[PDB]
Amino acid sequence: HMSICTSEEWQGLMQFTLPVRLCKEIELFHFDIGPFENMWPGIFVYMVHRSCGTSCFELEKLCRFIMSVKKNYRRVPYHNWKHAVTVAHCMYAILQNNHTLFTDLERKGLLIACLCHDLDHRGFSNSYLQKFDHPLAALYSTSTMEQHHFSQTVSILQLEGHNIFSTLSSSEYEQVLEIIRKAIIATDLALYFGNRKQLEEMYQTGSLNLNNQSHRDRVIGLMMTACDLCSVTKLWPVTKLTANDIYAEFWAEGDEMKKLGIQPIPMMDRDKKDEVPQGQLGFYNAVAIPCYTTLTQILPPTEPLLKACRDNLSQWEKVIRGE
Ligand SMILES: CC(C)(CO)n1c(=O)[nH]c2c3cccnc3n(-c3ccccc3)c(=O)c21
Ligand SMILES: [Mg+2]
Ligand SMILES: [Zn+2]
Repeated sequence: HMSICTSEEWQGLMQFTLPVRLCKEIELFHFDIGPFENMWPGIFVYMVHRSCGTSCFELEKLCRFIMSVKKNYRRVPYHNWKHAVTVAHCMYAILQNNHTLFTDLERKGLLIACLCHDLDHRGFSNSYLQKFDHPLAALYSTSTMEQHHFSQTVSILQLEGHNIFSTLSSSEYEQVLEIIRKAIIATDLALYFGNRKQLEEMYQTGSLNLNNQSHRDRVIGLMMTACDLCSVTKLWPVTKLTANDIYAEFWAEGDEMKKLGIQPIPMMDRDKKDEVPQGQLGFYNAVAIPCYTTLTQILPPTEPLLKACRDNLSQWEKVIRGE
């Protein structure tokens, strides 16, 4: 079952007007949604209307969908409503800078998938649920949470007056639900490493073709990872604060493992905070930097994401050195 938004919630969203000061700021990659909480659902409406159109979705149905997605996001330290809008904004920025490379159906599907990619996240990783035999792990063997996030997306759409894709043709509706499915599954970090390695091989050899559906799905998959990790592409104080939020969620998972007598990995151990800057260095070198490097190679206008990630790596390197 899903939590439904109140009549006052979507009615207020329909009446929302985005300030002219922000419409110029929202187009840039390094944009931080953080200081505009009350404007987050309205920011998404504006983003949808600028990427797709003012009549792509019925304004009533769209406002109902957004506010109901918000209510189904848990009050965890990182994988919350704030994360969803940050991921959706990064997708908007990528789509805006490479608009014609993607179809109308893909732009609509990817912005919706981004807002729904971590729906009903309980604050626990896939390895935790699989190790401690959580009901979700029995229902989904691999990409546990990601398979659950897609199921919750379908459920929100199945609600009365929430089906934003009902006006699409049967074949297009089937296509948008498959774009969303593959995009949400791609946010499982375990799948990223193999996906980036294949794309690097396809790019280097010059065999990468955007007309090829298998290559298209791989590119979209990398875009999903790049959006999911975009907190590493913000200004250093924003990046620094977001790191505290994800570690509060990692440490809480470790605290749960400790209650069962199992010692977590240093990254999930709050008694091992000193190892966080070195752990961050490893994450940028092996995960973040290669992601944005490959993304820049395939989609050159995404270059500012790699630059901002490199700037934050240099900042973590200054922490280790003592500077
Ligand atoms: C990008 C972020 C949040 C920056 O603070 N970050 C980090 O520093 N370490 C990690 C991190 C470390 C280990 C595993 N996953 C991580 N993810 C993650 C979590 C869920 C789904 C996909 C990726 C991050 O976003 C992240
Ligand atoms: Mg996720
Ligand atoms: Zn995420």
